[PDB]
Amino acid sequence: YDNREIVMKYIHYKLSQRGYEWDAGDDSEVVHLTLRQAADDFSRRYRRDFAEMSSQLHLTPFTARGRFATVVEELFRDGVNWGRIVAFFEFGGVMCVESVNREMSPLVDNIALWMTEYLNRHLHTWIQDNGGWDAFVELYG
Ligand SMILES: CC1(C)CCC(CN2CCN(c3ccc(C(=O)NS(=O)(=O)c4ccc(NCC5CCOCC5)c([N+](=O)[O-])c4)c(Oc4cnc5[nH]ccc5c4)c3)CC2)=C(c2ccc(Cl)cc2)C1
Repeated sequence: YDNREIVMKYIHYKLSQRGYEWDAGDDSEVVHLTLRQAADDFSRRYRRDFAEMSSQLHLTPFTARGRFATVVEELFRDGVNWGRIVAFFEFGGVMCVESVNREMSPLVDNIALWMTEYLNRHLHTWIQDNGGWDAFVELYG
């Protein structure tokens, strides 16, 4: 599977669903559909967390990378599982929405890059060794 495509299709779905434009996301698919529905379910179960995160990020172009790294380290500090990976995608979405809300749309390209590099380097071994995206689809698809 393709981590860049998974990130691109997720961020495009989340932003387009809420009326936000991301030019670079303008457009195997059972993975995208499964992640979409898992993420939407996560968002519904933890709306209060979705709301507190959006209201406190306080992004600027120079602090965006540090805010992303700080949250993602805390998310995986106790270990990785599929639910924390889904939460990682939803947090990336929140970062992208808040970037546009604060007139920093170019930051969406950076956030998508950071998310991809994170799957490619930090989370890669865990995802592969726990069955890859195919296991994720079999468990939650
Ligand atoms: C600084 C911070 C670190 C502070 C903390 C927080 C917020 N926290 C993050 C961690 N969190 C977690 C973590 C793990 C799990 C879990 O059970 N893990 S699990 O057992 O592996 C699994 C279990 C079920 C499914 N799927 C169900 C299917 C049912 C049928 O429909 C399809 C889906 C999956 N799965 O992967 O799909 C995997 C979980 O519970 C659930 C429950 N329901 C879920 N539905 C989808 C995912 C999911 C997880 C919730 C709780 C909220 C921060 C925060 C804030 C805002 C944003 Cl925006 C983000 C983060 C920041």
